[PDB]
Amino acid sequence: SRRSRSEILQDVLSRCSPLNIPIEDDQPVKVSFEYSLQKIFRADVENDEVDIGLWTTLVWKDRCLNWFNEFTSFKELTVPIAEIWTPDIFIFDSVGAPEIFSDKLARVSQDGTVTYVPQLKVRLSCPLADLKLETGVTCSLKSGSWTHSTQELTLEVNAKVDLGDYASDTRFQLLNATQQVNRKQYPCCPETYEDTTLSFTFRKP
Amino acid sequence: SRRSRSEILQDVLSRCSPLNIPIEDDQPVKVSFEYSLQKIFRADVENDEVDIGLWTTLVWKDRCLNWFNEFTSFKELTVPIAEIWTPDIFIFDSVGAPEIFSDKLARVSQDGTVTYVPQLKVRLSCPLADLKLETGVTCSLKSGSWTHSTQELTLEVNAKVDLGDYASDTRFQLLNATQQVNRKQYPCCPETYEDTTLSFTFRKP
Amino acid sequence: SRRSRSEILQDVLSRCSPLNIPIEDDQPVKVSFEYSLQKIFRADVENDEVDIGLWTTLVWKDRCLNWFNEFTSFKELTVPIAEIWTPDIFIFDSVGAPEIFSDKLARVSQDGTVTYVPQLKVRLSCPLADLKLETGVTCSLKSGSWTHSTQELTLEVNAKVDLGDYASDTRFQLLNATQQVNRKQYPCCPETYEDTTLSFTFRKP
Amino acid sequence: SRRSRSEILQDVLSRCSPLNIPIEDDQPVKVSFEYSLQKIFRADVENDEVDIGLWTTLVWKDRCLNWFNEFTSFKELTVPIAEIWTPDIFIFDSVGAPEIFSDKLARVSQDGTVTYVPQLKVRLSCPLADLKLETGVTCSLKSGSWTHSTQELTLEVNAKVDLGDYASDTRFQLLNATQQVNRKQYPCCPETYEDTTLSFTFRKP
Amino acid sequence: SRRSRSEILQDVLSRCSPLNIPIEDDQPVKVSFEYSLQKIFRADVENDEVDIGLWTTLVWKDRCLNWFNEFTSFKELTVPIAEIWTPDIFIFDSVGAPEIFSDKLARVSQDGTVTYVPQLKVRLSCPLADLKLETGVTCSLKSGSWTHSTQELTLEVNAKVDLGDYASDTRFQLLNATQQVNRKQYPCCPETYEDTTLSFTFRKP
Amino acid sequence: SRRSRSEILQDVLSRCSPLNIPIEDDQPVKVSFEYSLQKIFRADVENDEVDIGLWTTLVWKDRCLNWFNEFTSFKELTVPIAEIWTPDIFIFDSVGAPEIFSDKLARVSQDGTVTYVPQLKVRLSCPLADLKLETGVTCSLKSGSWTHSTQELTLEVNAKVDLGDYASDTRFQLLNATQQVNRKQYPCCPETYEDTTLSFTFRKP
Amino acid sequence: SRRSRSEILQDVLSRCSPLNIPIEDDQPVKVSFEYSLQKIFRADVENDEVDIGLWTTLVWKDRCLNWFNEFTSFKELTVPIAEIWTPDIFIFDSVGAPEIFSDKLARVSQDGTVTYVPQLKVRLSCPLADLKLETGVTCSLKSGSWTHSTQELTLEVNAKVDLGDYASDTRFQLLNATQQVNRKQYPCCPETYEDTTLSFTFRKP
Amino acid sequence: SRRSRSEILQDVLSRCSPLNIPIEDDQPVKVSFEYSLQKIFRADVENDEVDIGLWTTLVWKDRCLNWFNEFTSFKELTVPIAEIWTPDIFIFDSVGAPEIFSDKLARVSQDGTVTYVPQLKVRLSCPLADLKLETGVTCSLKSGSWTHSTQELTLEVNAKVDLGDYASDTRFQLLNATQQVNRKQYPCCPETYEDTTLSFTFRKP
Amino acid sequence: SRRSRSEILQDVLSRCSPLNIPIEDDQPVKVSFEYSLQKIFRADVENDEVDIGLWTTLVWKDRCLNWFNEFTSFKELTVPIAEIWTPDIFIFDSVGAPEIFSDKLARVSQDGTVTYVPQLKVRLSCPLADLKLETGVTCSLKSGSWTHSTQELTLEVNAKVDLGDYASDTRFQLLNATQQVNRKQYPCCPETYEDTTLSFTFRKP
Repeated sequence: SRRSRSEILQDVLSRCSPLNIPIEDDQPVKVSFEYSLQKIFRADVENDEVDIGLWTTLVWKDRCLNWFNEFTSFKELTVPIAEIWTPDIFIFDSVGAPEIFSDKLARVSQDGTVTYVPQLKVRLSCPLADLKLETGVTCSLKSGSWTHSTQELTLEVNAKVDLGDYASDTRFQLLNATQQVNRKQYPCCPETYEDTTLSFTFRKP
Repeated sequence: SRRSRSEILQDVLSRCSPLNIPIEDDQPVKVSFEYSLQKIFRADVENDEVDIGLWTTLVWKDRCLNWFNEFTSFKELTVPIAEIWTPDIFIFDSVGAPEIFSDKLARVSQDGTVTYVPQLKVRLSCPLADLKLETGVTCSLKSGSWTHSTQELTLEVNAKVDLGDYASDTRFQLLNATQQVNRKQYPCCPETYEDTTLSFTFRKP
Repeated sequence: SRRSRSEILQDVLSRCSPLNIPIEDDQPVKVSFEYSLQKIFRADVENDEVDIGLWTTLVWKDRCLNWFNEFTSFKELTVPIAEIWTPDIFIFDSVGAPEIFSDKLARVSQDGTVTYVPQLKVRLSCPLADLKLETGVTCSLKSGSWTHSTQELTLEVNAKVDLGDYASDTRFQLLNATQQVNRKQYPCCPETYEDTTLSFTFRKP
Repeated sequence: SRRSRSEILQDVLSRCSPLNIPIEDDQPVKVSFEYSLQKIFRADVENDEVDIGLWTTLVWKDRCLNWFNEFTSFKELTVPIAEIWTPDIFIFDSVGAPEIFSDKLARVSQDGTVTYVPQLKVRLSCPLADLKLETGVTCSLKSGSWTHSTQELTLEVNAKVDLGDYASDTRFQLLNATQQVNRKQYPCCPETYEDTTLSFTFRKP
Repeated sequence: SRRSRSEILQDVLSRCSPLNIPIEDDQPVKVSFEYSLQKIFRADVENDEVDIGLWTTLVWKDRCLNWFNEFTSFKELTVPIAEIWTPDIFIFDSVGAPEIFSDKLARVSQDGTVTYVPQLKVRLSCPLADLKLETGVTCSLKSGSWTHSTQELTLEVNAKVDLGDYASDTRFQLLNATQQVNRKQYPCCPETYEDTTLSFTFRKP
Repeated sequence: SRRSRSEILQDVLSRCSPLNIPIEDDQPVKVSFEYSLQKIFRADVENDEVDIGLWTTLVWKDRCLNWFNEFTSFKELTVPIAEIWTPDIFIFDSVGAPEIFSDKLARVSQDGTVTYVPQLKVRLSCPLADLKLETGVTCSLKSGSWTHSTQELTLEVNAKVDLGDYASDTRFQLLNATQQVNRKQYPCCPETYEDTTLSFTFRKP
Repeated sequence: SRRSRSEILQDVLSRCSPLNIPIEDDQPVKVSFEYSLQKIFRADVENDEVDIGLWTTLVWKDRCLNWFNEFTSFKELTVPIAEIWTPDIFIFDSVGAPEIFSDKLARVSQDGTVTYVPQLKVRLSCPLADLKLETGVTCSLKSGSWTHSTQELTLEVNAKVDLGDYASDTRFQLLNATQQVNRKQYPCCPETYEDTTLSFTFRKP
Repeated sequence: SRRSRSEILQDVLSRCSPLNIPIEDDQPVKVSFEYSLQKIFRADVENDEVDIGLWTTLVWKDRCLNWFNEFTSFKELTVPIAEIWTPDIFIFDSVGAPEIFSDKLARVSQDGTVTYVPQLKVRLSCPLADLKLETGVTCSLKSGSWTHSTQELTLEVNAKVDLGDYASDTRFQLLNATQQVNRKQYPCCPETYEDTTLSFTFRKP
Repeated sequence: SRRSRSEILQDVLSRCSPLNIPIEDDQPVKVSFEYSLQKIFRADVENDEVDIGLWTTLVWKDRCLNWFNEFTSFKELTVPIAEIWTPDIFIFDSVGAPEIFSDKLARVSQDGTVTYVPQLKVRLSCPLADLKLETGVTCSLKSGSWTHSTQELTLEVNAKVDLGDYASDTRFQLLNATQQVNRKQYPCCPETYEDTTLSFTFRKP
């Protein structure tokens, strides 16, 4: 490949951090979260579980060190997700372990910015009843860091929900996809925790 | 979780749209709106404000792109509302900022259909006077996109109002709950704007 | 602090995941839920709202990667909830946004297990009437993932309700606290959704 | 949606300005201000605070650039207020932070003209005493840019006050609603500052 | 707007400083503080809290760089407070978070001088008892930088207290408003800290 | 300001740590905790909640790096709390989110020592009954890290409770204020957790 | 005046540049030029000189440094033209030194933008002959930097010529006022020089 | 002269300000403007220019510092205008540079008040036609700060126009002299600018 | 602008010479002189003065020092004439002070070469008589250094006179324009002085 690029990955991977938040100063890490709802694959009336094929856009900035002076070189490199720390974002009410559709690869930038987009199929609790009716049905699932409080991780969203990718001839039509950010509390801890509640309204076409 | 599901969310979220209406061709976005009136919590005679505990069923279709070929996989995924674009539906005469009862989660389907159902407590202007009388009292609140004209967003309703969920031993009995769709105009703009007027007639039991 | 511990947090936080369910294979995520009812602070007859001071025990397993070979080192670390994904569990009928009593901190374990316990005050709909009578009164609130169907998130409970912590001289005596798990359906979606219904029977002592 | 409309928003939002006044040449920005007094919700004798439910009509022209040649296309688009710069108009004597009734959406026009109308509940200082008397009571609140002097922002009004929307069975009858524009000075600065004083005379019906 | 003015804000905002005290040489920053007591809105006997509607005049000089040669141009510009560093002045004994009445706008001058005047409602501890008596009652609250010692921030006052703005028909008459500057010490630190003690003597008229 | 001081803050803030515990070697972080009970503002018999106005003295040592050789220069600087990591100390049984009376500023020292003192109003569960009696009433609240075990964070106290600052004419007289340190365990975790239990005995004077 | 504004001017004037182009990077300075033809005062047949009363709109951006953090403050300040660098724009064929009608004041903006508009009377060479005829007469004068080549200074125009201000009962009627931008060369130098040629066609009414 | 007076001028001139607006707090500077029309010297029919011999009364307050304790001493001193800052008031449509009839001396007072009255001959655009008719002719010229917006400088007038000084046997009789204050806007800037329009109606006697 | 260019001007202006002839060795300075006769504006029979609109091409080489090693950078910069020394060339028989039509800007080159071209209107003694006759009339004016002798300044000319620029419809036709160089002596000094005699033969067309 390119030798210049080669040095970059090795320096960051070999020299530049183990799993530890590199930021010493006054910063929580914000992670932008967006959902591209690909398809609502299936509904289970007996189980009251619904399946979503989604990919999640995750963006964050990590502190990286510039060592060897940056010359005009390879600006973004791609690396396996395993190589770097990723956020704990989880669906609060998944019925089953989510499965991963896509390769675990993340693009990293010199500024330290990282973009990771997994594709996933998730089963979440939701009653399908009245899917056939014109009114349709509503489901909600909340995503957010399991462990991190708002102080440690701040979640942000650019927009409501990305319908564009949605499969044209999906079994179910999308009434409205929303991603509203909310902060709430748990009995364990005094700290506020932030999650993104994805509320999807859909019916069978 | 399931890896297959995993790829779905990431692909839609990471790759498939930022806040932008993905539909280039001749389509306004229609959002179906339905109200499930849970309870009329309180009435304030001095203030002339009334409190409703409602959840709002919102359905819309977003355009999503199919990338990796859809195999039989997770059909619906759930995601936080923050992740995706949600409609601006607002109560025209809320006295106070509405508060959110439920997690902000929305189910998305492959066809692009999204179902989001928030639970909310809203304070709206309404005179309680003569609540005790047999005649009861009537209140109306209109919901509809603040910014969007009928051309951008079209609102639709399947039915009048969902009483079934209504709390059995609520302080106030429900004479009739109606959701009539109407379009009206404002001095700012020549365009028609559509709203759903929820007219609730109730009295104390 | 300890350097060994230091590397652990950074590696997991910096390198090891953004909000995305890390589990590709055949697993929904199960989240164990337990309630420790601390106190029934207040009852509002006009409003028909009741206040509970609770802490919620939430447990889940996330997939983490072992990188640097685990030596005998710091087994659990604590981190802000913001740092990691947390489940969307919400009270279905809260009158108001729940407030958080405790710091948002969660202990994480090497196996990937996470324990997060928020302390919360919640206002929920419930008629107080006949609190004084010997029979007392019953209230129920359901907690469960907003968005996630049973397929995505499975909820489990070890036991009925934890009375032990209950304040000795609380205004209201506890007849019986129960947490029964149930799955139900919604018109939005064909999938089953699981929630834990907390049914509390209490009267004034 | 419509692709033609799609390009418009993105071009203006993505390419066409960050928060900076785009007008280089000899122009202050004039903002027309009008008040539609919806209701006088409440009066507090002990506090001497009065509550108004109002919506504020705000109009201004921003300089936008035409890039891709304008064909007959979508003339106005709607967008969230967050997307574009809005004026600092504030009530000089609000007792509390004003709350927002409506969605923050603003219609923008090709000429650059923008119309934004928030709905608000505001608490302002005003003695309610003698509200019952025939004479009634008078209150005044001034709205105007906090920071901007007359040189930077010029405020204009079309008419006195919009009573038409006023709720028919409001607790308080409207004797007269006036919006007189005035310019005044502050000790901080030599520049004239312009505000619109809303003087409302009302009594209980 | 004016292009000349346009360049000014951008140069100062875009090029000329992030939050950092720009002064390298032998200068502490002095901030002049003055209080314009608008009204004593309310007194709470049970709580022993009193409410003041005040605006605070704050003046300071920041070091700015002249770049493009200053021609006769826009001398003061106005900008949101968020854009520039503001002092930490806080009320030592506020019962609650102070709320902001006015827009956060500050006028800046070429010499670097900045004038920021927030309007605020503050709740502070103070016993109301004997408000009715002729003697009246006295309350004191101290304002001053929380973190900054006298070495970092020096506080100055032009005069005692500004009564002129005081509302004519306020519930409470003003016996005397004083702002005396004082320096005192805390156990944490050897450094002197300076605060302005506002002592207000008032009674009901 | 002083250029010498200027370099100090920037070097520590810009270069010297993101949120990560800087101590690699064998050290837990000890945080000294002290309470200065300012006032017992209110008691609520129906709610069984009591309000305390307190400031909390928090001291800890962080590892900082000396870079540019320390000359006789500015020994302590003050900075906003947001800039640096602060401990998670929380009241275990707060009824509501605590509010912050004072500016969030912390003094830092060259040795790495930091002193942060927030002023707070807290509502905690406590029965007021028999406040009037000579015996008075007792309340206890425990403060301590939510997430951190004794291994991660060790809490220490210099003395029992600081009465000196206590308001002379407070509604309630202070029988005795105590801060006893204790370590206890939770079902979640095998580790000991340390908290400071503030036991306050007070009655109405 | 306002202290905040005060600091601004001093910082820019005292600290922020002497006559030197502050822009180090790849930018020529563009200066927008527009003419507002106020009046054609006189024509001299023997001399073949014509007098124009004009004001010239000049806009440019200078690089300014932000030092003291910009808070919401005075956005534009005005200053004498002498204080800052102004462009060398000159009329190529003036018969006499132009005289200045207005005060030399220029508004400057935070972005660095400056707007300077001098009012001037200029005598330029032009034959008046046939002013009485229906055809009228044409004159042209070119304005442009004397010294600066196109590389150093780029001149731009928004529109043709501003007639609106033109005096209603001027001795001479305006057939057409044009400002066409052109670049041309001189024998001294290989570089292109840009000028705005004002071509005015007028006749006696 | 008087030594006491001597110290005064030196202290103010040597110690007490360079060109900078000394007022930090909330004050624009107001400058009162009055015109004493001495004579209409000449009219030029071909040129359409008219000559006025006027003196302008200008009053403003500057902030001065009292240093050496003021004893009963010299209350006003006179000094050359060059010594102190003077306002930029200019005639908007002067044909030529105004010439100065009188010495540039201004009286200053201890309160900081300054009175400066220049005598001037000004040539302004105005058609003389029909001067002989009974109707006479009207001319208008506007005076006002060139650079300063209404926010920076506020202009005020005591009365319409001072005829008393008018030369008895002037070539032209004065029908009416008026000075109306007006504020207007320019395309450069959003801010309002204030000017005094002197409208003089005169005819030949 | 360009930083590279920026350094150039500052180095030459700030570091590289005050008014002093930089050339130590055996060189007089030669200045090339050329005339571009733009127009013969007017003739005055009574006065015997004639007006020429001319621009003068002046070229000279100054010794400049190269400091920072010249990289490929900005080759010529433009600067105000005031910044650098210019030759004393004067018209020997001007009736009045010449006026300057153009901006005083001069282009400088790295070799040290400078090109300055002023535009000027000059009144010189010359009898107009017989301008109407076919023979026409002749006038001569000599330009040359006032103080400098041939030893100090040597004047050179490339050609006779530049007619090309001459205005097409000038009042007077140009028979022949000549610039002959000559050296002559004065009684003051033994040294030869060199001047360029411009002999213009013109008649009315």
